Amino acid sequence: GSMNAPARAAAKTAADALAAAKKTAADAAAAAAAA
Repeated sequence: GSMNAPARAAAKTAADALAAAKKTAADAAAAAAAA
């Protein structure tokens, strides 16, 4: 059980919200290259 199944679904919402900010973090790099 390398990946935790219960935790995956539970913390999913937290990861979802953080993916919003992580998007901009990656975007700052990507948009600085592909411009």
